[PDB]
Amino acid sequence: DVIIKPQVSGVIVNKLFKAGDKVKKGQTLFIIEQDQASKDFNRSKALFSQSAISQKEYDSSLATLDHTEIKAPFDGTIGDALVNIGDYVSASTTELVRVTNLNPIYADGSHHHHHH
Repeated sequence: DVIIKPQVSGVIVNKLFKAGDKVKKGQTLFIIEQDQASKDFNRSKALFSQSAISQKEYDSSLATLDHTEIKAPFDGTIGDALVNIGDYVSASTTELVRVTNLNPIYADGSHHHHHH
């Protein structure tokens, strides 16, 4: 149904999900590193600024070593992964895997307006 995609560009770092298994209503699927967008911004915290609390130094508490996580939309099954750790991925350009719901009742069956 879906062809899932990352909220940023960079490169894959981890594979939380499994090719051919199931997914919860938004289980975490991938991790990315922001490659060279962060190249000017990484160095201060990588040396030392990570230890502080000031809003421009403290960024290791907000994004670690320049990572972003990716998650499913809804409950279902999930296809063969299209990517691995080191595949260069981009926000609509590379496509990570497909997500495919088991039945449609798990989002709008009768009362699911307080479940979805």
